[PDB]
Amino acid sequence: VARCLMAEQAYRWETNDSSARFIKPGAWQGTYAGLLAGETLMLNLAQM
Amino acid sequence: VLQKTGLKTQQEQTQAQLAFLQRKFSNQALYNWLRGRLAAIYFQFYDLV
Amino acid sequence: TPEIQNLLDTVYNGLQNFDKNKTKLLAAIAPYIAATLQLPSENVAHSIL
Amino acid sequence: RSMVTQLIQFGSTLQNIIERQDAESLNALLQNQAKELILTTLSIQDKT
Repeated sequence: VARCLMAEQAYRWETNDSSARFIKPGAWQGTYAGLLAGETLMLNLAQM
Repeated sequence: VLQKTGLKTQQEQTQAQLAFLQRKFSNQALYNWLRGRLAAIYFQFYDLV
Repeated sequence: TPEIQNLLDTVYNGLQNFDKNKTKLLAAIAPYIAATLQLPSENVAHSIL
Repeated sequence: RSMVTQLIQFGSTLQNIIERQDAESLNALLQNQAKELILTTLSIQDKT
């Protein structure tokens, strides 16, 4: 998650939009032992 | 009489197995949640591809 | 209830990043409804909505 | 992207481990119930 936020800052500095965010919380679900985070992060990297 | 109390022991054992299959971690609700979440992510990723 | 609240949280994170004029709202919410109401099909979740 | 696919490998391994331990616990439960049942059938044979 830290490295994906690094990439999001790189996107926010390449093109000029500070308000535009892509990484949303809720990818980790502790009540189900955190299964399926890779899907959410891969989808969100695809959106970026 | 011993046959009857043996059958009641079998019934209580069946109740124990059913409570185990409900209260264990990977139960049916887990797979329902996974299939829903994975289906939504899969459809959106299909559109991007 | 915390279970219906879990439904709310899952649909909230799920249908986050939505636009109305991109696609139908019902088809977007249909997988989470099909999973949380444990429905087998997606046209059934369309039907009940 | 390399980090995310590493994470999704961990997710697959964790899914397999969870299903495997649930199968093992179910097996041990079946064995203990068989032990109780064989005690009852021994008492019935004595009465015979």
